[PDB]
Amino acid sequence: MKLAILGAGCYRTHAASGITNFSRACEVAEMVGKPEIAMTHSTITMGAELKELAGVDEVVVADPVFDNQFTVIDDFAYEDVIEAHKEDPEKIMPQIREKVNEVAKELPKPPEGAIHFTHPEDLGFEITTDDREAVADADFIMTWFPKGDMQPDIINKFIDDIKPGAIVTHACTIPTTKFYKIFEQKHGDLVTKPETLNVTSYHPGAVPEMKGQVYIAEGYASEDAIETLFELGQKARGNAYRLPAELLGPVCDMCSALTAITYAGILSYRDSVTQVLGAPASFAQMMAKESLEQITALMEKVGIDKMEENLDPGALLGTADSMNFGASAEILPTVFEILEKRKK
Amino acid sequence: MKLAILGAGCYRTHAASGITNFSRACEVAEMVGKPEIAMTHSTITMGAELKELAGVDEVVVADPVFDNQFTVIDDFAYEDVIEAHKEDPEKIMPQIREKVNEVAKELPKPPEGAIHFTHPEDLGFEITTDDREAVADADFIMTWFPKGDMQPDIINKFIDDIKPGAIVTHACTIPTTKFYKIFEQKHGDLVTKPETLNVTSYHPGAVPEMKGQVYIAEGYASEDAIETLFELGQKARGNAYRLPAELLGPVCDMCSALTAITYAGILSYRDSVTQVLGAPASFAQMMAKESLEQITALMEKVGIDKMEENLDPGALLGTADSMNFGASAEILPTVFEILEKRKK
Ligand SMILES: C=Nc1ccc2ccccc2c1
Ligand SMILES: C=Nc1ccc2ccccc2c1
Repeated sequence: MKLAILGAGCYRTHAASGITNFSRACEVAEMVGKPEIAMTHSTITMGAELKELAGVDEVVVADPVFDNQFTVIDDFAYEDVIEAHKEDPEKIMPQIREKVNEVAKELPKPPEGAIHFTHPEDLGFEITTDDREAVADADFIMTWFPKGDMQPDIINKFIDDIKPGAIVTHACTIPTTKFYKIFEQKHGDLVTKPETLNVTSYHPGAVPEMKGQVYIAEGYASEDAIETLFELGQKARGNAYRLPAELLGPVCDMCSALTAITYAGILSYRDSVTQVLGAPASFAQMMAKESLEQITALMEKVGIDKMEENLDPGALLGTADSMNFGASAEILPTVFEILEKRKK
Repeated sequence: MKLAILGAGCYRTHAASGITNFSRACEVAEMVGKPEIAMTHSTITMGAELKELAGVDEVVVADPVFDNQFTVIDDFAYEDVIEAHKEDPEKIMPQIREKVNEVAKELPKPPEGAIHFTHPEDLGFEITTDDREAVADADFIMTWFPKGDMQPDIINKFIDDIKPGAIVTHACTIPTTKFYKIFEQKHGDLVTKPETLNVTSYHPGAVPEMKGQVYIAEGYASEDAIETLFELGQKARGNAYRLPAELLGPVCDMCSALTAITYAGILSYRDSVTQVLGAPASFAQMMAKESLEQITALMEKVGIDKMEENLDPGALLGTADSMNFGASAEILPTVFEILEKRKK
């Protein structure tokens, strides 16, 4: 099958963040015996994995940067990188960071400049500057575009060239519904039928060269298209997660912490009620819904910064202690210490 | 101020639960050099507190049980109970429970029979069988009635005898909204003016003889009445919490566990965001609202029992770990262990 990668990515913000490495990229370099994979990033890593682990035959990358200032940094041997990532990546990440930052001081931002350590040509990818050319006959279009208002402008060029029923994906840079609405603008066209498109995500939830994982939004694509993507993603990325589009943000953005805490709570609370009190799941859910909705309404009513002045965190200490059994016993003692520090 | 306690309570369910003791009652009994307080329960404990610690000299208790089988168990000395609660209450609670269970086997339920260990008369309360008599001229009416359809029937018998502006409270046996709707039925009465009533809660969120705490619902009483009840409650019960009526249930009922976990989550998340990313509280709130609303809607959508088939608990491990800093570091490691156990 034909995969069109639209957007190669730039390394500058990964380096500037100060906290990323190539753990995943190094990992798959070893898996396939190809050291140059070790220093791929972004969409080039994910393309390497789909070609070399999932068996996707043809891969094109389209980016205007190729014909502009596409810089490959050849300072670091692939093998020294692969090496340091066995023991400790922080032996080598600082200098890589340092070098990228110096080059990024003067280099224009994408699509005028981009920083890479392995050229996608060395990986056996077709490279192109024409989006429209890249998407003709693609079954799987992986978009990786800048955040904000340029995406509709970028997409509207090649949307008519998109093969009917193709899988079309986005990453961290746009929410699914906003990505969908761009295709939805054109629903009614009989010649290519964009209503037949399977719109979803291939969102890494982290820089792809660092963590082997992908997140696949459900709600727009057909079930078949989701299963296929999930299968490819499981083989390519190692860990795949399919989930409602409406939960992609809550799961992947800064609020992931709150979504984790709350979901752990719900599951633990549910199990304590069904296993220990022996009530039906519905009784748990009816209690949980009122509890979730009301704490949420409080926050909205008074402001997240003013909740304590309205609900003393200590209020929960002398009531929740009697729910400290079953699966809730795993989390409640940690919650009591927190509530304890914050009580009036 | 005249306090009218309506309903003395029965010990049977406290004993039968196997997990209550007299720690609070013993503590006040010691505070005031009055051993008989040690084995009070329910409303008698709270009226003893109000009188001995909060200066409420005038206390009437009304309950039809007084003319029925009001049964006082004299098998246990107060001084031994007080003794046992200093180090370990379980050295005396089992025999107390055994005796209560025995007597309860045959004794009819309230208001036909009730089990106490100290008669409210021994604490210098007026005792009566006439609710109408008790509420006449009362400033604070504390109701303590059976769960369900009888409360309206009980209330309508004396609602016209209620001093305008009086503070009227309920505890665990009825939601604030339903309590308030009873009085709302009589709105527009020219002489009794029930619209002036200050309706709220005096809810111990536990059996009051065990725990020194009270939860006071806001939304239906004046600011002044809440303030007054709060000050009285703090003196009498030791800990007082005033909160929106809409949170009474989430805080005090079986979902208290989930409200605790979520609230701790929201607070930790907020701090990790504001103290370590430097963003306004509104930026954290926006994120928090989407996350809470969407996890809640997934639960309602697929069922609490089927959440894991739609969102792999493991999905959160590869994203939320980026947020494991600041206050969220206090709770996240525990949450990671739980989600790890539960992943697909
Ligand atoms: C494209 N940048 C990123 C980098 C790290 C991330 C970590 C969690 C979620 C989105 C992210 C986006
Ligand atoms: C009247 N019974 C109870 C006893 C314990 C409780 C604990 C928490 C909430 C309500 C409760 C009601």
